Amino acid sequence: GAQVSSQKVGAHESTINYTTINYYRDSASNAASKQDFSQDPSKFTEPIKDVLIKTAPMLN
Amino acid sequence: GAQVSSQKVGAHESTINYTTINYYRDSASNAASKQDFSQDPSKFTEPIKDVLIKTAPMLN
Amino acid sequence: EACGYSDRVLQLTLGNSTITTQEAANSVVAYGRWPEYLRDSEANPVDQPTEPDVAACRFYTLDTVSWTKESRGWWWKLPDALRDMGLFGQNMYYHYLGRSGYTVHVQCNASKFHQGALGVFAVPEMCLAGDSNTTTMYTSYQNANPGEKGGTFTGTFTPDNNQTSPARRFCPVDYLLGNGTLLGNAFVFPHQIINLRTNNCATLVLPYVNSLSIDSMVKHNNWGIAILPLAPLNFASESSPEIPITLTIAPMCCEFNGLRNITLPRLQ
Amino acid sequence: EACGYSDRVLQLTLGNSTITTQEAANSVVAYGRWPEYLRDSEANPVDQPTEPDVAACRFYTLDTVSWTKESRGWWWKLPDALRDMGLFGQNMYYHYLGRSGYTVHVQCNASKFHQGALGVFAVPEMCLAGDSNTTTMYTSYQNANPGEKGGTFTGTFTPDNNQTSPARRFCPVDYLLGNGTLLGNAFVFPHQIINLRTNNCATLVLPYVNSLSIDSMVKHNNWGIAILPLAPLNFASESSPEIPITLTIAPMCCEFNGLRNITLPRLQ
Amino acid sequence: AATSRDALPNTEASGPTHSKEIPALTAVETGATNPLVPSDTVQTRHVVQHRSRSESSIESFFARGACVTIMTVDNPASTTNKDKLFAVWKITYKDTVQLRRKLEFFTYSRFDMELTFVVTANFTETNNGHALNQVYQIMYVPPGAPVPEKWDDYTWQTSSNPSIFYTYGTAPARISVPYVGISNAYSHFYDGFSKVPLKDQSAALGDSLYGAASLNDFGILAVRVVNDHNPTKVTSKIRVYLKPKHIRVWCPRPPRAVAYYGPGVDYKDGTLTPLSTKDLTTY
Amino acid sequence: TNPLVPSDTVQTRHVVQHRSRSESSIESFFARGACVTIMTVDNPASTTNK
Amino acid sequence: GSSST
Amino acid sequence: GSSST
Ligand SMILES: CCCCCCCCCCCCC/C=C\[C@H](O)[C@H](N)CO
Ligand SMILES: *C(=O)CCCCCCCCCCCCC
Ligand SMILES: *C(=O)CCCCCCCCCCCCC
Repeated sequence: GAQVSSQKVGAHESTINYTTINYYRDSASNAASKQDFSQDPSKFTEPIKDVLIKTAPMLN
Repeated sequence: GAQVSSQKVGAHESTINYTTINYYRDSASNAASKQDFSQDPSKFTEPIKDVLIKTAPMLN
Repeated sequence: EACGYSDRVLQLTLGNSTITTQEAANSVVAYGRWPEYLRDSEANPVDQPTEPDVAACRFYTLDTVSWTKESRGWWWKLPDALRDMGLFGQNMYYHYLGRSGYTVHVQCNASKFHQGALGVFAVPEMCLAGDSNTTTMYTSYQNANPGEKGGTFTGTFTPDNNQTSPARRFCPVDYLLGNGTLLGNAFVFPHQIINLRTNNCATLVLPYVNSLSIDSMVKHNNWGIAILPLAPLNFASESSPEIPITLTIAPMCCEFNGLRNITLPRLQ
Repeated sequence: EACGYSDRVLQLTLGNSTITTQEAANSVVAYGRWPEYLRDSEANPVDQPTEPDVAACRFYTLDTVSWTKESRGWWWKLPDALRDMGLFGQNMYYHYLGRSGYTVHVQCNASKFHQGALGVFAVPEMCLAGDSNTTTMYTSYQNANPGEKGGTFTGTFTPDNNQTSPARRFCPVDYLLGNGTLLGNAFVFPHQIINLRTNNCATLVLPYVNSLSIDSMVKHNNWGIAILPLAPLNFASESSPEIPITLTIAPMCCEFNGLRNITLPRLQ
Repeated sequence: AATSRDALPNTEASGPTHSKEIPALTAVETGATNPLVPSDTVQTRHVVQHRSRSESSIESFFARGACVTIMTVDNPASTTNKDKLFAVWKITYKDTVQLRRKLEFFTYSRFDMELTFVVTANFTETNNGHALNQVYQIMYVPPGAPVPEKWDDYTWQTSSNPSIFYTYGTAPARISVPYVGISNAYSHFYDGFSKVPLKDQSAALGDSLYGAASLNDFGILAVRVVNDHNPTKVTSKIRVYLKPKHIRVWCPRPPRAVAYYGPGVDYKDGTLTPLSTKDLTTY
Repeated sequence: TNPLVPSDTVQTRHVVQHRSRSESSIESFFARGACVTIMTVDNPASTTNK
Repeated sequence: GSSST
Repeated sequence: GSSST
């Protein structure tokens, strides 16, 4: 049940990996993976009904 | 001898699993798996000799 | 479009009601989510919902207010502002639970010689600050819920010193967005600006937002509408200009659960 | 059925309401037509109809009346009897037009030692006769429409002799079915009889009936419910027996057109 | 598939322009922010961008234990007139300010909660008596369960409530708790009341606090020294640290700009002037 | 006991139920250490009478 | 080796 | 056994 993931190696001395085994039944007990996703800011930066083309006039 | 089971993941950050190894000869020393079964309440809620059909009269 | 279509010219039709505009600045859909009915996978009350459709999902116009050089700003809460609006309000008070989205259309025209800019903000859970420094969280239900008349912002915090019979109302200071955070940051909430030289209206389409799929509309407001003058009204060289601001709001995809006798709230 | 099912034992469920009965005499569907929504081929107003579904198509219980040896009979009109019933009534008064079918459940239990028989009649266009022999067709809107309390029949015609301030009400004589035709023939209308030794209820499912697809519910009643003692109440050897009669009625497949502000009728 | 530790976009080289394309001109009335990048308004070179937003992911921004309370307990001489102090704390992140302000950048959140307990003790009277090593009991009493009235009453049995028996001088205690809300997310702000005032009912009867939902939202922690009374009095403090693990957040908000004043959004007179003097044309 | 569910007596909508009885299994109901006794002992001076 | 549930 | 990310 071991999970093997790669580290993003910053300062250097192949891929360096690290290992993780969950010891508990409850997922709440797990550490944080930090394997997170990004999204586009559009729902906040461009919430307009008609798609914005930045080279065009915003008002036409 | 490792046992690998899945966690029911509640709050999220695939299947997340966890690992279990029993360290002792006596099953009494084992932790609780919590992998438990449910049953129908009928032996207490419907202990009648003739099967009950809920849309029908209980007395006929 | 070469057939004449424009960002500035829109028509909105809901139920037996239509809004037209010839000076829009496009329109906003809050968080990019259009209103929707509650899905079965997210459903919670099990009884058949009531869904009034055109009887309630139509444009209701609230009482017109007036913008002047001394105006500090206005606020309304939803669904509260619509609690007395035709069959929407009836459906609301007859049911324990209700959920709704909204099309909010703020109207304010002037002339090519007037100037000023209104920030129109839709805020989820718009908790406002109270008038008291003797008791926190003390604003009464009646004062928290003005209905369609709404409330106003002030440039000055003034604590209620009557300890014997406290006012128990909000004291929402404008540069602090009525809630202790700086107004210049209110733009992270879904918004539009009515800048008189550019546009004469704001249109915000609001999804139902909450930490629950459905809730008590009578106990809880989901959205707050806050309108503040970002740039003050001005005209020619008149010292006391005035232009009206009208709010028209339509419920969208509203559904209700838990039907019983009607709620008769203490509102004064 | 060998699994116990009976003609006499029924359960009816509409919206959040259920009726049970253990002493029914089957149930009637007027003219063999179950209620239906208005079909496109028969439609007339073009605006999107409101169809309240469970909010209005549910059982409403009216005020219980009392049957005694001197009772001559009772009457109600539909939709009038339901004009103040929850969201059905609201939907009715907010719209110019409305149509509806009904499940009518008349309730009256007694004991194996009581006797009597109530004729329960559903009459389309139940026009009743007035109290006047000075002016015909003079019963006022207010008197023609009692709401849920209904009206009563009388064994005697008595003309209103006050010419200065006329009563302007109905004078519905029982053996003349309140309308100048013999009661013994009322059985050509959809009916059931509550004969106490046999059954404790009547159930009539009424389709929307009219010479139009939809109409003004506020101006016009489609159905009349007339309940008359065909055989008088009697019990043991008591001179003054009483048993209650309760009406519970549910609108079915109701839809409304022509939404505006609410109607506020002169009812007194 | 874009991850938090991915490099941000490269700058593409761009040259002079003379056209009808007008990226620089926009109209903020629309409610949108102009999505510009340097090559839209100046000449750029090609740059291979290596920087990432890994440390500002919601998880990373919150991946720290913050102190939310300090609980005081003691264990006195048996002869004292005052009762042995045990502590009762209503669980909340609003008794301190730093984690509260961070969570309040958002309206709603979901997370698993990690609680870590740091325990310190000292002597109080200018005595010379000693005390043997203390064991502490941290009992979670959820809404409805009997709250302890005495350091030693029956509730400390904990047959069903979760308790931690912590030994002094050992590693700080730690437990995890799942997302336990009765809603689909935690509400950092609730614009409403827990009661509807009815006309037919008295005002007192229909009244409730603004913005407050369940009176006992999450219950309490009750802490005691399990050791019996000792001739020399020792006082201890239990510091509680909260870390939101596995977190999701919704609906961004402007951060708290004036001092917190209570559990609500209320503010105090005299604290409303955060900004300082600076002249319009002074750098 | 009559095995009824809401759709037996009222009009219902379709709901996809996510709740479980995991925490009320017999194991989970008892999965806690409970105090059953407190034993007292001591270690006195050798000179004590007790 | 390893069981899997 | 082993997952690999
Ligand atoms: C043995 C120690 C066990 C400790 C168990 C603690 C369980 C209670 C968890 C409390 C969760 C608090 C989350 C924060 C606050 C809420 O977000 C807001 N006020 C909105 O609901
Ligand atoms: C998957 O986990 C199979 C490989 C097992 C590797 C050794 C496990 C190390 C010890 C884990 C003990 C169990 C934790 C409760
Ligand atoms: C099955 O168990 C084979 C895999 C062994 C994995 C490593 C075991 C980790 C240490 C267990 C020590 C023994 C416990 C008494």
